[PDB]
Amino acid sequence: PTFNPPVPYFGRLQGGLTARRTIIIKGYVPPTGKSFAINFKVGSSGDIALHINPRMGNGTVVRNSLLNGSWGSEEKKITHNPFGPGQFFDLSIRCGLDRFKVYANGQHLFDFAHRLSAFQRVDTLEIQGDVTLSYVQI
Ligand SMILES: C[C@@H]1O[C@@H](O[C@H]2[C@H](O[C@H]3[C@H](O)[C@@H](O)[C@H](O)O[C@@H]3CO)O[C@H](CO)[C@H](O)[C@@H]2O)[C@@H](O)[C@H](O)[C@@H]1O
Repeated sequence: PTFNPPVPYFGRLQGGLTARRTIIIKGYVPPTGKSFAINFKVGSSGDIALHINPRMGNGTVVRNSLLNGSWGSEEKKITHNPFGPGQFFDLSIRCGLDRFKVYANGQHLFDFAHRLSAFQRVDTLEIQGDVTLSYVQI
């Protein structure tokens, strides 16, 4: 569903991830959550073009790709962490030609350069772990 979709969320991307296709994810970080993952995948149990993994313990926002069975180099730098315990957030993920552009609460969060060059093969949004979703638009 689009409203209050329960976790784990699996949503098919109609014609694959178009360049300029934006995904909106509104949710809530439970006060006793450890971590949640937003995964843009090549199907079920295939490559993850972008893995976004807020971790409540260290307050990190890890980005990586799982490609050909293996994790790449993590990217961690941010200017703000909107995923604090008990906080609501509004995410905007826009698939660019050369990078994802992610905003949280209207504010730039990070860019993630494409490691999977052919992003259009991304056909599955996956959201997992310790998160409550109010709204997901794909
Ligand atoms: C030990 C391992 O940790 C998790 O899995 C994820 C992985 O953890 C990294 C960790 O962030 C890093 O400090 C260390 O050097 O390597 C670990 C293994 O790759 O990070 C990726 C993204 O890079 C994903 O978040 C993985 O889920 C964890 O849940 C495993 O069960 C395991 O305990």
